[PDB]
Amino acid sequence: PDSAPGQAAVASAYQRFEPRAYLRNNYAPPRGDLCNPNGVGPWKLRCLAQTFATGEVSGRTLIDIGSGPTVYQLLSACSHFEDITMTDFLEVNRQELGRWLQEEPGAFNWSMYSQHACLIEGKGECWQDKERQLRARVKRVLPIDVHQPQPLGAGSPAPLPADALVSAFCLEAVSPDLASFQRALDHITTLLRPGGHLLLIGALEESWYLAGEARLTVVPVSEEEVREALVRSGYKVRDLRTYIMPAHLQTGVDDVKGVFFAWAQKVG
Amino acid sequence: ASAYQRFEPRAYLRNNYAPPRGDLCNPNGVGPWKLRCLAQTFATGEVSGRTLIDIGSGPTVYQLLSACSHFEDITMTDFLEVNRQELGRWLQEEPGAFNWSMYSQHACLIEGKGECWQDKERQLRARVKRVLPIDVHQPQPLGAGSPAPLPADALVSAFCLEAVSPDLASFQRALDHITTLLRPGGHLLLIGALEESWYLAGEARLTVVPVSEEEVREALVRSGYKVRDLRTYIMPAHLQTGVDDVKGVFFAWAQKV
Ligand SMILES: Nc1ncnc2c1ncn2[C@@H]1O[C@H](CSCC[C@H](N)C(=O)O)[C@@H](O)[C@H]1O
Ligand SMILES: Nc1ncnc2c1ncn2[C@@H]1O[C@H](CSCC[C@H](N)C(=O)O)[C@@H](O)[C@H]1O
Ligand SMILES: Nc1nc2ccc(Cl)cc2[nH]1
Ligand SMILES: Nc1nc2ccc(Cl)cc2[nH]1
Repeated sequence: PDSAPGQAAVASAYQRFEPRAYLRNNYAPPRGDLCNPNGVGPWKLRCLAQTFATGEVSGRTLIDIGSGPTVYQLLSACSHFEDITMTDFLEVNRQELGRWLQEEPGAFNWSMYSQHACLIEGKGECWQDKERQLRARVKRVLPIDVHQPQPLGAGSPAPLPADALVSAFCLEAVSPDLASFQRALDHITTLLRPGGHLLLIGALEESWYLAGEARLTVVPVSEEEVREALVRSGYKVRDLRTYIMPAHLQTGVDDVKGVFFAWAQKVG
Repeated sequence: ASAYQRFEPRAYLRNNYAPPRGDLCNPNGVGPWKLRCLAQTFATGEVSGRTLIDIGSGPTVYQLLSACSHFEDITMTDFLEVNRQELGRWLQEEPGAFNWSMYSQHACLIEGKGECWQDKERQLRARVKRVLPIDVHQPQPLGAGSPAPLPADALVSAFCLEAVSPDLASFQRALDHITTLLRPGGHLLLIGALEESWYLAGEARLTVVPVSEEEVREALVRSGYKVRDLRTYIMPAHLQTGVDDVKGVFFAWAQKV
């Protein structure tokens, strides 16, 4: 059928996306409490740490798809890639990342996340060093639209194809229905070299979340649907794990039932 | 001794626990070395019990970060009221407290139990039951009827004895005195400056007995300890800052026998 209408709806909804509210909702306590090892925060970081610790995900360039105003998803990644590209649809998010990159006081504080990352990586690294290296290795912050066949546009900056892709809470959050999800996945897959790796994190069975005034509509997806999409796009699924959201972390910022983590390798 | 009446806690913290000495990112610094010594010692599991006393805490708490998960009742002590107040400010999370969070973070890093630094500080604050005056020059350093559970299962002391003793003999006695607070078979973790003769604390200029590792070893033996461990950190040029003339730092793990 037609993809344009659904996309138009999504673009419109995101015009009201408030980064600060989003940050507060998902990365300040209770959800941003990294002290309880059973929490979603530590689980996400652990998934990323453990994956990179295999040494099997490495290369020169990495692209983060739909970064929004967050960097946690790159904390463990940055020691394995010399060149990192962050991306987002919204200017306001790219500016938010801009604040952090200039190490401004007005910037969101990720130090709890950096420290926890250092803690679990177990190399005795101090968090200031981890942050310094991430800031060094982020070579650009670019506009992206995953609904386009060329999500970064034509003749874009990013070194293509990338050795690896990271994406957290983007695809299912910007896709009206499963078919759109699949196409978005196909689009970003063109950015990844054959044999390259994708680390995908996302919400399970979620239909809405809040970003301030904006209450955005999300395609609820299951683990099996995520698996099948990955196979459909030419990936071998190396890892796919599920975190079930504890009642006490279900706070009304959304209706998320769980979180998935996928480590997939593009077939080459 | 009267020199200690001029001792400024803020200037002491600044001189010794703020950059460069207080930058914990470089693992070859004195800070990480000290924390590692304490962490490794407690990780053996051989230093345990219910009560522990920190001798001459001053306004610092780093020396207890790794200890606190092994002792449910902790007594901190200093000779100066201003230091006990400074401790109070951190223990009670009052305004103007010193920021020890980097040290807590690094202890969690080193201990490698995946513990968040806030839980660590929470536990330390919880287990420190009392902050008492003390004078290691007195045969009973805590006095007659102290609220501290005696005898303790374990002792910690860092940069106190050598810093309050005019000479080697005073050092030995101070050590004898504090040893009377320790239950036989108990443990002492002693940290100190090597070959230091002075250090500054704001307007205060303190005199230190310069001691060597062998002199430290011999004193412990004379006080009736079996030295389980004695290590030395040689002070790098870049940490020689004009606040003192320390040449190295020693760490001793001794068991009263
Ligand atoms: N068409 C599109 N293509 C790519 N990203 C889009 C998009 N439309 C919206 N987005 C971005 O989708 C993001 C989802 S929020 C996820 C933020 C972050 N990656 C996390 O891990 O918390 C928003 O930042 C939003 O700006
Ligand atoms: N007679 C005495 N008995 C016990 N402590 C004394 C003392 N005279 C001075 N002190 C204390 O000795 C401390 C030395 S500074 C050491 C502080 C801390 N333990 C550290 O690891 O940094 C000072 O706080 C000082 O008040
Ligand atoms: N959209 C979205 N971002 C999120 C970040 C964390 C969690 Cl638990 C759920 C989320 N859902
Ligand atoms: N009292 C005292 N604390 C110190 C911490 C570090 C060094 Cl190098 C010397 C010290 N001397």
